[PDB]
Amino acid sequence: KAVIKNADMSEEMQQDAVDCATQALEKYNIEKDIAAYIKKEFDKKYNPTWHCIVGRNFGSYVTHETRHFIYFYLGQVAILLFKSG
Amino acid sequence: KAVIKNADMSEEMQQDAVDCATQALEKYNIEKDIAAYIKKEFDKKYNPTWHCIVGRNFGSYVTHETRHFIYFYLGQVAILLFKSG
Amino acid sequence: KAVIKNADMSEEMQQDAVDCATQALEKYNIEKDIAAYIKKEFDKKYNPTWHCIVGRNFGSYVTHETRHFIYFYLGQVAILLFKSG
Amino acid sequence: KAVIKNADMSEEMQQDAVDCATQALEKYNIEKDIAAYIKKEFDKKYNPTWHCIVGRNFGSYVTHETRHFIYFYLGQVAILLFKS
Amino acid sequence: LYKNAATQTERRTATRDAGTQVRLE
Amino acid sequence: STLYKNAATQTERRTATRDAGTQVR
Repeated sequence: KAVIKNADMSEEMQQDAVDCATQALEKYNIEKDIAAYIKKEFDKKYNPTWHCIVGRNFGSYVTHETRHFIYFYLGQVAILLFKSG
Repeated sequence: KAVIKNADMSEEMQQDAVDCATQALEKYNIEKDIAAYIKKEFDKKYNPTWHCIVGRNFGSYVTHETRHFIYFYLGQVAILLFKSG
Repeated sequence: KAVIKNADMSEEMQQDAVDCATQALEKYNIEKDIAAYIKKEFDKKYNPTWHCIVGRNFGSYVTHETRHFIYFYLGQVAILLFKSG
Repeated sequence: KAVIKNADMSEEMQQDAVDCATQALEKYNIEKDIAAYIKKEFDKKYNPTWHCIVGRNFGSYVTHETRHFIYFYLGQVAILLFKS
Repeated sequence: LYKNAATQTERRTATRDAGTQVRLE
Repeated sequence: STLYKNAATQTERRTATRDAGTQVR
């Protein structure tokens, strides 16, 4: 149920991001908390520092480390996850 | 016509973000392009690296260097601007 | 994922330098410790004396013996390795 | 605003590093250019060959002639200067 | 006569985590 | 006998980083 729109990251990391996001959606209802769950876990499993935006209407312009960017649709919400710093 | 929702940045830098945002809204209409204008201008005046999210429906969880975060409403859009990396 | 930004070094020594860095990258985490491993390995295999700088934000002006200079990125970290007498 | 992290060099040689480094920052803003400005002068005041690293986040392992090593902080920027 | 030397940066940039929620739609 | 050159390096944050923009459609 996940549509990956753009990515510069490993497929193993890609699937992990989607899996981690699904878990966040199961437990939380507020986009801010969903984003927090993903960012925190991605700071643990993979090195800091990560940033996450979850929503239905937003535009973003970010700078990310190479091999550490993903933008995908999960459920009705778009999820942006990347590492900078 | 800006309402500062949350900020950790200089009262002088706060005004620049709002001033830069006013110009970004004047020149661009798509949220992605507004964000690009802001991040670039803040990359020049202040050193990299900046990130900007522009939208009306989104949740975010980010990590920022202290004294380099601002979240405010400008017009019909909420703007998130912060520096990490 | 190694990008040679500047080099005055044999391709085999260049390939040796990146290989030595990758292993140093595997085992150690402090830039001083990464650098120490590199300088030692290059002091034995090729004659002393070498110097190694590891970091993400630094500028250098050095004097090196010809054919004994390399400045390259592995991931997000810059490695400066050169021989001066 | 000079704090020396570790040093193996004479006290005047300790002091001279600070004066040239402080002045170079007044003239330059890019770390590479700061290093070039200082390193050239330290080739003159004491004879070659010297090397200079200017930055805020870096680790180094170098080999230096004895009595010729200094690593110190100036403001937010670290300066490593030694002779080889 | 040569001695070895090691240097590391101790500069520390302060970091803060921040979450925001926008529901204008 | 032995030939020595001067050399200079500077770190650019870009080399390892890429800019990305996204728009919900």
